[PDB]
Amino acid sequence: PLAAGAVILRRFAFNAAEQLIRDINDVASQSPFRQMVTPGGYTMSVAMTNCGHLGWTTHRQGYLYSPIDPQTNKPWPAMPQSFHNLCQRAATAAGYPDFQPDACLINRYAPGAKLSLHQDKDEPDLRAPIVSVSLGLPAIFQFGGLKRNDPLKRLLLEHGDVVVWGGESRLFYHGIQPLKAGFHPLTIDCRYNLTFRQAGK
Ligand SMILES: O=C(O)c1cc(O)c2c(c1)C(=O)c1cccc(O)c1C2=O
Ligand SMILES: [Mn+2]
Repeated sequence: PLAAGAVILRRFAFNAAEQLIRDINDVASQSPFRQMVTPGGYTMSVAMTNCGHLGWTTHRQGYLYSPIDPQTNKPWPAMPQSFHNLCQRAATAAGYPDFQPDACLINRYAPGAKLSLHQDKDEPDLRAPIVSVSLGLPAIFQFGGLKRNDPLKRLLLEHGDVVVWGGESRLFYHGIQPLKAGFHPLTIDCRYNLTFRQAGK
């Protein structure tokens, strides 16, 4: 395997993509995309929003999952059907039939935007996989191992690609390299990524 515990499903979301993007726009109409500030004080180049019961966000100089969007003071929008159903099909195919995400982080990349190498290890149950769905322009995804200094590997993620990151891979350090400019007929000039998480207890 390229990554222990990971299941790559290329073009799995290709047919669903137009609906998924419509639903991204619907979510963003309620909880807008925003570029969050890191604890180090830097404005992220990736713009974000969330849907589901919980949303990943900065709050009081840390990160956490919150039921309320701090920008609107309202709940994050409910998980769209298209999101829920796509995630469940992917997770089930990959051997995680009980995966029940309560958070979906929606990342938007303009040309040049990047995501610095990091782990997601603050979720209560690290046995639950993350399901990652790529839409629009292609991006180079980098991933290493459980330690920051483990060797990095790189994989192009293209429109409609889904990866279910389970087992050990769930805790790999990962990031996205600066997005190359281009054109995609459904997203125009950007990439979106959905990451479904079980963030609740
Ligand atoms: O493409 C993106 O914007 C994007 C951003 C993320 O933060 C993650 C991913 C993609 C993953 O695919 C992923 C893989 C394995 C474990 C994880 O925690 C993550 C994520 O957190
Ligand atoms: Mn992450």
